[PDB]
Amino acid sequence: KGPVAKRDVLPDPIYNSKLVSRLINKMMIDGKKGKSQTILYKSFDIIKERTGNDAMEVFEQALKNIMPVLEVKARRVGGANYQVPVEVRPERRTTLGLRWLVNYARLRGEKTMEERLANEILDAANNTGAAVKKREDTHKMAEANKAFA
Amino acid sequence: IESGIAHIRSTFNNTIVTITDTHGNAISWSSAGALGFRGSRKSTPFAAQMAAETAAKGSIEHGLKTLEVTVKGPGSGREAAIRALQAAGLEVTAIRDVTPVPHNGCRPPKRRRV
RNA sequence: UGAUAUUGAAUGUUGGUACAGCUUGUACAGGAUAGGUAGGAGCCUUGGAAACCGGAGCGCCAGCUUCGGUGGAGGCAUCGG
RNA sequence: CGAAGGCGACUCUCUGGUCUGUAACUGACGCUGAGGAGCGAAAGCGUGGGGAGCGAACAGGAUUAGAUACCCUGGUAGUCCACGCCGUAAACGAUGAGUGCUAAGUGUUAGGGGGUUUCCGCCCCUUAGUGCUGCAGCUAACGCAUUAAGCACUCCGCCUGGGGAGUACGGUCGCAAGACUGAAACUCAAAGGAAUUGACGGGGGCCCGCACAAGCGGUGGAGCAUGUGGUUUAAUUCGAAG
RNA sequence: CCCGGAUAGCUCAGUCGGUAGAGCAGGGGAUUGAAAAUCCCCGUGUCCUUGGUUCGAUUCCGAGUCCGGGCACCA
Repeated sequence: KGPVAKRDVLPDPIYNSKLVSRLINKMMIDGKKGKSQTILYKSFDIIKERTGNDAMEVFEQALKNIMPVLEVKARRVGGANYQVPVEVRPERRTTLGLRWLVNYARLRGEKTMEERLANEILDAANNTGAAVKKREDTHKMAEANKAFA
Repeated sequence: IESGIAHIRSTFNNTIVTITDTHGNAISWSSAGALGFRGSRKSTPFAAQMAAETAAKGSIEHGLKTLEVTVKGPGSGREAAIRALQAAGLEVTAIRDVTPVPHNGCRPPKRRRV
């Protein structure tokens, strides 16, 4: 065994980033890039419009209200159900934020995910949001289980 | 007031910390169940980290600065009060490991698997 | 078992009043920390103000309160919000 | 250190044996020993004393399908003392007591003798228990090896396949509990001894696979296709069954 | 005659005028080769009703049920 990393593709046509294409690899139902890309670029045009800002500065500032600090791993001794505080790697802040974005985005419920994802980011930019408490409750799981390390 | 000593008892369950007078008169005390470590979390070094600070807050209420720490019992909190109470701005002067050592005493109870 | 006290002599002690002293009074808005009624545009300082420091204490922990020590002639009220 | 069971605070009183040093003495006075005698942890017994911990029985709370158990907080007798009795245990070195003899090496407890040295010390010789690794030989193998299970000898006990059984009966002994002496009818062809290769372990150590964790997507709901079940019929052809 | 209990589903607390608080339960979360017991999260409440003081006031008086502890009338 040992550590094994995987590869990733750099560019973006619009919002010329690296992490945005990782979100393009998210919500890829059944092997559809452009069908998710059609959802994506129509959303950020609203995000640029509905809030009069550049959508990049809206995007990662919303991520900072999603990117957690502590995971929780476990420990079974009998039936005690112990937990372990885990420092979140700078790898995992990029990854687990996307899961807590897109899962709660498609689960809210509006017309299209052009509208679900756009208002979700404003619910994390202005951090009053349903998926933001998913970050917060893990800290509540971390604050109780802090005593172990 | 100005001076006092600090008793700490760190058993296998509890980390009981009292701040008393030099000539044995109590001022403030707390432990893990005083904070709310309800289960068998009471023996963790994080518990004695939290419990020593709360008792030290009552010392700031009475303004005493000098301490004299006597550790009593086998556990894990004998390092934590050194880490806590020195960081609490209080003067830790002497550290004793006063466990009450019996010579022969009375006979202990049975081993747990007999 | 208690009152009476044959039965006083003190010492403390905690309640009660007879007394008095003497603290507390924002929901926000707000300059803020606005109980109400009456008088009311005034008071106050070398018989010490603005400001600084210390103490007691309170705080709906913001700040208020009072006292002491410095200081140097200044504050505060209606009005206004 | 005591013969064994056993005895660890301290001091005193009283008392047993042990080992060295020789040589003064005795002149074989010795060894072992059936019955007999006395000792013999812990439990238990009878009478009072004392009962802080601890703690069978029991009680309670959990645990669990059950918990008359392990855990849990209490908790009676007990343990403790004087005195009397029971006289058993893996009362073990699983090795009956004594006498001599048979390579070493090595510590360690108490001595003694010497070699330079007051020394401290080092070295060597030497009695006595005390442990370990070791030759010959003994051993069925593990092991045992100057502390023998080596080679010899004197004495005492014990065994003759396993279960039935340390039971029944008979007797002694005891305050009782039960101890000691101690069978038989019956029944199996074997029960055990060390050793080896294995397989297993809610035993350990290393280490691996989508095994697990970290993810994605489904099966179990819904219709429908299909496959065996069962059931159903004239027969629902037979086979495959973690 | 006095004193005791009127809230969240329930058991219960709780201010000197400005508001919803624990425990158990409900709902889910993770945890765990499963299981409770734990560990978090929101939940849901005209603080009994009616008037009054007042700027409105569980808050707090003006007006009353029903359960327990008693002194004591009862021809």
